[PDB]
Amino acid sequence: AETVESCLAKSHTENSFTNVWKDDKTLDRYANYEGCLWNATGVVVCTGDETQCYGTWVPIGLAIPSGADINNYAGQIKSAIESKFYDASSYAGKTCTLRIKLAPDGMLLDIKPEGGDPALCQAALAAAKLAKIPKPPSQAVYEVFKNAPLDFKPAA
Repeated sequence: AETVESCLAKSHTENSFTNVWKDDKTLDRYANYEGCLWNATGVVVCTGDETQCYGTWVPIGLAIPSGADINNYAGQIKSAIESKFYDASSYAGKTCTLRIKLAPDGMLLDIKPEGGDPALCQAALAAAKLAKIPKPPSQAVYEVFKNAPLDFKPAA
């Protein structure tokens, strides 16, 4: 078994988890993996149903009591948008949740804030509008992300 203190020492990981749940207050997204509790940070890209999310995952203590093509394209959307958020640490401590509109093209049709800090939400919109999102690898994967939820939760 892990201790709370061994968990907090694990390395951050870039990946997606399934069985994700949200805190509709903090707007935090969490997951249990290998006996630790993880929180999704940076830019976070979820499937339309918000069960599977790709983010920069950070451990915050002990756990609380297609397939590869989906995980891969979510990673590509995250990198395309987060690489344009040049001054993320200026919003450390803030969150914004947004929703996108994607074309089969990979073109960003639209993006809209849905909640969180107003100055971070405006910076997130500007970063997303600069992004060059690759084309989806398949119509099936496009349908999965064509209306995806996106969070920004920047680090210190």
